[PDB]
Amino acid sequence: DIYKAAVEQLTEEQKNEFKAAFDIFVLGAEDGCISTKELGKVMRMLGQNPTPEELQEMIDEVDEDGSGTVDFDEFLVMMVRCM
Ligand SMILES: C[C@H](CCC(=O)O)[C@H]1CC[C@H]2[C@@H]3CC[C@@H]4C[C@H](O)CC[C@]4(C)[C@H]3C[C@H](O)[C@]12C
Ligand SMILES: C[C@H](CCC(=O)O)[C@H]1CC[C@H]2[C@@H]3CC[C@@H]4C[C@H](O)CC[C@]4(C)[C@H]3C[C@H](O)[C@]12C
Repeated sequence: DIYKAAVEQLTEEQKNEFKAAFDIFVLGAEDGCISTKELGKVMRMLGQNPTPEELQEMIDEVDEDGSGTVDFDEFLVMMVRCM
């Protein structure tokens, strides 16, 4: 399909950046949360401009403990919502 060709068309630079981006994603959660900032940074590494407001919204809509971030259980609900 289209996404498979797209990833195949990535430069080697972009691929090493894409992998770093996931490394940083994982590093973010090592503290038990995923925040807007953490996600902003994964996005930058992917070459995109952060969309902090849209991220906070996605967080806020599942944020039941009022932390302003997502824990593991809130991240699961967030996950089923993107897809
Ligand atoms: C499948 C292509 C490779 C295409 C090719 O053969 O060049 C690669 C290139 C970049 C790869 C992604 C980079 C970030 C992630 C790293 C993780 O550790 C494993 C899953 C992810 C999401 C990767 C999945 C997959 O491995 C991708 C999409
Ligand atoms: C964890 C899964 C899938 C992980 C993956 O395949 O990289 C999903 C659920 C919510 C996803 C994030 C929200 C959208 C974000 C906007 C970008 O347009 C693509 C990457 C980001 C930062 C996403 C990273 C990652 O795609 C997440 C956290």
